[PDB]
Amino acid sequence: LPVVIFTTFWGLIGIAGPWFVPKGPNRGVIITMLVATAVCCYLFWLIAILAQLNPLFGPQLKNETIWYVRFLW
Amino acid sequence: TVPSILNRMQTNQTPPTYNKTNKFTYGFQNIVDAYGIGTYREINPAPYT
Amino acid sequence: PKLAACGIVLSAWGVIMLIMLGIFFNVHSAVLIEDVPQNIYNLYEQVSYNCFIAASLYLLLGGFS
Repeated sequence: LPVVIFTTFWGLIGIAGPWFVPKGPNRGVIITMLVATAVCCYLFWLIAILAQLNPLFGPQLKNETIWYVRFLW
Repeated sequence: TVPSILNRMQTNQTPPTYNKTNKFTYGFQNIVDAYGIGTYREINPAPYT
Repeated sequence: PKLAACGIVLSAWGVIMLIMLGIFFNVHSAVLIEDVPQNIYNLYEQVSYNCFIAASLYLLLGGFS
């Protein structure tokens, strides 16, 4: 499962993100840039892998695309 | 040789607002201020923007 | 001046975009099955032969500009 893998690989930035930051005058902005990139991008992935988890439909395929990827997958 | 001196006042006039700004975070700063410039010591949305 | 300047950035995109179209048709990709009227793989490479000779034709427009 990548859900228990990507919860810490996007959890490195945002938890170990503010732990290693230089002491310059851009500390309050780069930490805000690193944390909000970890919040927005990971939740964007989170609400996309949950939509396909436990589905309800199936891909309605064209007739030439019924027998084609049997040789390809 | 006479010095210029700097006296601090204590009025109730509304102070202007100022933002520390690089070359990077300038475009995101004046895209917030195009609608309305914030009050004195308001929470600035531009780092989150 | 500008018609000479707009042609190089179109050709520089014309060599990048059409080469990757040539490699994506050489690998016989499953997403591109709308453009095909082991035998079907040879039609895919034919379009990759088609793309590449137009990707190289944009290099001539770069030297002309």
